[PDB]
Amino acid sequence: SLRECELYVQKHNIQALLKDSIVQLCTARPERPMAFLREYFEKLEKE
Amino acid sequence: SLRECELYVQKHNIQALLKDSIVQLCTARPERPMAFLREYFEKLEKEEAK
Amino acid sequence: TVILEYAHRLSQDILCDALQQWA
Repeated sequence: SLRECELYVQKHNIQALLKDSIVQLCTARPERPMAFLREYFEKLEKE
Repeated sequence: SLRECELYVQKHNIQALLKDSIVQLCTARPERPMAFLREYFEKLEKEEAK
Repeated sequence: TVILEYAHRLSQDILCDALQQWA
């Protein structure tokens, strides 16, 4: 459901979460972006 | 440089990657989206290596 | 298709956001 989706994104601040991961991604420009993002959400998910 | 970033994002198709992430988030609506994203990117890494 | 179009537009918006924040 579309409205279910927008509400989820709003409530969990998904736009902010992903924008900050991209900011970190453009700082590092890693050889393996999916490994980098995995470790980033791992870090976030420990802080 | 915004330009170094823009080129990196284009070559790795990062817009498609974020788009797919959002679809998965909207399908799953996980209790812990950071844990879910970690597991999703790990899954994609494994598939890519397969 | 509604969810796919929403994800596509959000993805574009987040990227613009991020790119005009690293500069």
